[PDB]
Amino acid sequence: PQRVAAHITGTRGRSNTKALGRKINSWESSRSGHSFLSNLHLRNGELVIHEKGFYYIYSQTYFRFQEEIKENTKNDKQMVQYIYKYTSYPDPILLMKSARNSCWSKDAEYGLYSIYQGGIFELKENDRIFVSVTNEHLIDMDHEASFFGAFLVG
Amino acid sequence: EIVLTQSPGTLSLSPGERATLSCRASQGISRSYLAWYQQKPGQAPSLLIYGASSRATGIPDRFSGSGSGTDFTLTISRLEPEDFAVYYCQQFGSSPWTFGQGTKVEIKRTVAAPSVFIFPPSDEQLKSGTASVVCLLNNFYPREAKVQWKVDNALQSGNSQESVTEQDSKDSTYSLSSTLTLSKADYEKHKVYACEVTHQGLSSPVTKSFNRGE
Amino acid sequence: QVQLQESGPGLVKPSQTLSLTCTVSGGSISSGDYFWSWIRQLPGKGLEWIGHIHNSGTTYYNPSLKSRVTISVDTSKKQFSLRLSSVTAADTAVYYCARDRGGDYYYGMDVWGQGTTVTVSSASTKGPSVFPLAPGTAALGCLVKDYFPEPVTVSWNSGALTSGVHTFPAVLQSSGLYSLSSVVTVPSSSLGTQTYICNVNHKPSNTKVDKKVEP
Amino acid sequence: SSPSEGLCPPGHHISEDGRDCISCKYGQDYSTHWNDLLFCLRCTRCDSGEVELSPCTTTRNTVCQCEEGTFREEDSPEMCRKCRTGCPRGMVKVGDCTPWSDIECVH
Repeated sequence: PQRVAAHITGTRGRSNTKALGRKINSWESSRSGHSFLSNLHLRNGELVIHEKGFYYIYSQTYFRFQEEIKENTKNDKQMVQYIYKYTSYPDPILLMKSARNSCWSKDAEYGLYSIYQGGIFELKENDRIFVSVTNEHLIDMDHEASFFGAFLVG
Repeated sequence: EIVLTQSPGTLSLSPGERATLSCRASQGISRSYLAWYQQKPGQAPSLLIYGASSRATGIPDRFSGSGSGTDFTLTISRLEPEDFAVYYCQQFGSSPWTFGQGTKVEIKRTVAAPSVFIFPPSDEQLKSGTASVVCLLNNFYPREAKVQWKVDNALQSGNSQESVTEQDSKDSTYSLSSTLTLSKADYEKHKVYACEVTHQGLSSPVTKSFNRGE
Repeated sequence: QVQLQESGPGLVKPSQTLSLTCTVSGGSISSGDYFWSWIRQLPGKGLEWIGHIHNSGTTYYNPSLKSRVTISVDTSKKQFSLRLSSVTAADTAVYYCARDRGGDYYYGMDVWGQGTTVTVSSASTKGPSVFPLAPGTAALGCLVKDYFPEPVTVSWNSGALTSGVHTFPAVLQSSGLYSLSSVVTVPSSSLGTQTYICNVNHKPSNTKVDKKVEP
Repeated sequence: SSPSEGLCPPGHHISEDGRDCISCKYGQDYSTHWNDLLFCLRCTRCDSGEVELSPCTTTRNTVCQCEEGTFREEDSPEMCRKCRTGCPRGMVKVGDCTPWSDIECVH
């Protein structure tokens, strides 16, 4: 209960049965998608840091799509997820990045590309951290499919 | 937000000819979640097609819907003159539910010239404040028209503002409305007021004037 | 059959709270089905979906409208109401209420109200001044002038004459109030028989006045 | 209503203090079997290339089915896959294309 952790998710429900990319800011709160915040707060999709320390930050971001051949389209897709942090400095700082390309075969009908990445970084008080993607319109936000988290690792 | 993009902005087509309206979503979306609306001038929209490709109750078979993923198409086959409204797609995909800018179908007719008219600022209007000379242009065809006002044989600037209708859903035709605003004090001096109407559906500019109730 | 009435003030004051209400005739809201809904339309361009509500009182809002928005039902009172907040210029627009068949099999709005045009200012509502414009086939029609806010209706011989009527979109004068003309064209050999009264109405100001147009 | 065995029924869901039943928002979340959930389970909205076959109520989740001409197999429940049109040579077709199966060609 006196613990520093957080795992916020894609709103939009659940399945069947100077900074590159664009920031994801449609993440939201209280255990229903099964999110939570705990000694951290939110600020337009940026987690804000109370306790200065080492934090294992992570996010998965799912890319789902179908595709066609068109008159003026190159089909190559660069799916990159960025995890930046805003510090006391004017311009954001990229912390981690993970990328993938789509298949090339003109025979592709669809694309399923989920991207997990994470790692510990030392953050200070009031450091703000956010996820950021390319091909945003391709990101599926079913709530298990894409999320964003961090914890303190004392 | 999911963005719909209707192509094109406007279409001109004579009756009988065939109309293809496009609606393309920034992300692919169900199909159950795409609907089409028609909005006749000065009306609330009304539901044409629901579920990418279902006709709402009452809609004539002339209308059709197709598509999936990101590319959706509405097709009006053999145009009636009624069918010349504005057409919107909306997506209940995710959320805000959104609409496309809209595609405006405009009728194609056959040049008809305007029946020009001119109204003297009624006595009652004058009795307090100002004087309004109102020039009408009737059932025409096409979009363009020019309107000049002449006072003691001098051209005007700024002292007027006009308004057009949309094409008639029964007919096919526009109608303009230029008004002349100048005080019932500055009005009492000058003697001859003229409304000049230049049109491509005319041989030469037809004028309508009056001599302050003489 | 099932019909909807846009009840509510045509005026609201900069950063005061706008409000409207929708009424339901023939069949009732209650019935675990549809979503009762508010759509606005932003000066001659895109419609914007505001939010909807269910008969169980649960809502849904367009995020970007960063809750200024609230909306509610009363089945005992047969009406649902929207209320913006804190409004400005970017809130001036016609506001339709409408019934969407949530998935009670369509998805889409089968029933609309006619929608009231709301203007946001601290302005003072003015009543319209009516002066007739006096007259083959002739042209006659009255000039409705100097009002505010912008919703004005004008018919002829109270709905009995609709033939050849051309009521032209209102022009926002440099004064700040609006003008608007309303011509008719009739057989020139009728300037004497079953002749012509135009009835200008203006709800925001309580105006409802007729006027006879004659030689 | 009030609890019944420490359970709230479908459509409803329990409170923090553990004492009261609260009711899932309509076409937003749900609960179908009797529960002790502090939160209602969120509603599905048909991913693309599917059709909504029934709306998400309060005691049933929305139902999605593959588009017409696409199928959904047990081991590929993530994208609806296009039904084949032809069979190979020396192979003959018995069993049309359904929402849950490809076409079925034999020899």
